[PDB]
Amino acid sequence: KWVFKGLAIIIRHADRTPKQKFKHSFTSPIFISLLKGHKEEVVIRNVNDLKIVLQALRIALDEKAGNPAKIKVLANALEKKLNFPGTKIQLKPVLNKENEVEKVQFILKWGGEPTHSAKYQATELGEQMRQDFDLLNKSILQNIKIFSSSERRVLHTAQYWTRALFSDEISIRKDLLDDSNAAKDLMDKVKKKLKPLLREGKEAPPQFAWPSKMPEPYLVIKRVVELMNYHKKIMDNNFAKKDVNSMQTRWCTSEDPSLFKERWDKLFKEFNNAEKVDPSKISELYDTMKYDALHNRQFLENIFDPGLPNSQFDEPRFMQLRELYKLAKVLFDFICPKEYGISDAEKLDIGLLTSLPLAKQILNDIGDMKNRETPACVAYFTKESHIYTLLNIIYESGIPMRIARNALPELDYLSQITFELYESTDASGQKSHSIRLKMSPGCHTQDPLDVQLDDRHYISCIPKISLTKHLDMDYVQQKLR
Ligand SMILES: [Zn+2]
Repeated sequence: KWVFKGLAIIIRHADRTPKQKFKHSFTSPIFISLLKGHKEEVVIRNVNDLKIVLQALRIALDEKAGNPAKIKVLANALEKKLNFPGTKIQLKPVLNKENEVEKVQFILKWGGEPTHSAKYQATELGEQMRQDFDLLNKSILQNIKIFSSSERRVLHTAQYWTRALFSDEISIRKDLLDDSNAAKDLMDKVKKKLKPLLREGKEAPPQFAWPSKMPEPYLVIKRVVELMNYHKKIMDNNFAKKDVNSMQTRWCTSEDPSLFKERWDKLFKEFNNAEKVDPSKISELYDTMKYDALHNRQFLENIFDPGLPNSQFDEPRFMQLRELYKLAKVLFDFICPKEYGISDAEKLDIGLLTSLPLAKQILNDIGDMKNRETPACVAYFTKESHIYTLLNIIYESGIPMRIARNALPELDYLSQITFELYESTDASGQKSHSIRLKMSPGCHTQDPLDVQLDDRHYISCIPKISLTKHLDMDYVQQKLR
């Protein structure tokens, strides 16, 4: 009994590669010479300079006086990832009592780029929106307005979505879609509140987005470490016995078995002591699990295959792995939502400091759509943080909800929040108009180890679900402001 009139949709960026960093210190003169005489931190991101550094590793490897083992991994890492935007080196010198550089800290950082699957996710979404729009009212395509944050991965999703939907049509708005240092500090302080939750014997007293079936967070964290120590030994055994270069026929993003080993070697180090697991590193583990389960399932299966008794993770042999996945999901679903505030006031305070501008703009867009007889649509592409915080504003506004905050699925890549505007169709004029809120968790799956994947390593987007029913326009604007 309602005719569509407009949509304000906020969309999260598409799939991206995990951020990764290798750290070690060297004292050999060849390593010190790379500083070019500088006695402070030096950052190298020019591809020309990265090639120069790369050659140094080949020369340093010729001489085993230094640590050749670290040179071997670093050289491959540098050459594979120096071709990627965002790959960088940080050189932190260490000065002795005579202001002489005796050793330099070599930090190689890379990752965080949108995967080759990102274009497909955004492209599919843009086409669907064009399809849906061309069926409701073709004039809406004539009234599309797109914004994006400054981050490359966000604009990347915005660009491909806009191309698929159809002079930069995307208008970068830092004030609305970009992060603020004040709020990120608050999220960090909330992060400091998360450390005790996993330690000692807390029993998630409030909802804390925690499954009732699961034991204490300190018991769950303890079991995960046991599984990690289990699989790392399986990995080592499989490295020692099997041909690792033949465990997967396809490698994307310039990855190879060595870089794969490095990701997990770091994670295994961070997940070898339950009483030391850092809550911020729980989110790190889960992100790597999604990536490999999407882009490196073949290698993942064989490198963690516990062997035969004597093409899928569905075996009692692979039971230790599925439980590890389930336990990681639980911990990720109990930490990440709470990084944006644990208490309603914190969830609210973080909610406003981050998404106060975006919330105002959405109301204005709906105001425009109502006053303008022509339906329209406005899309905002933002990072993951704004989605949670804006969602917090929605819940903390007291608006009647159709779905509980805890019951909401993970806000994965291409997660969407919609403010669909309609008209109240009756037999009397002057329709009262109505607003309906819907959400989509994006390209997310509940069974990463059972989903059938293509060579493109891509997951379809979950359809939107209604957070509310058709609610009075003026009423929805008053609750928010
Ligand atoms: Zn891939």
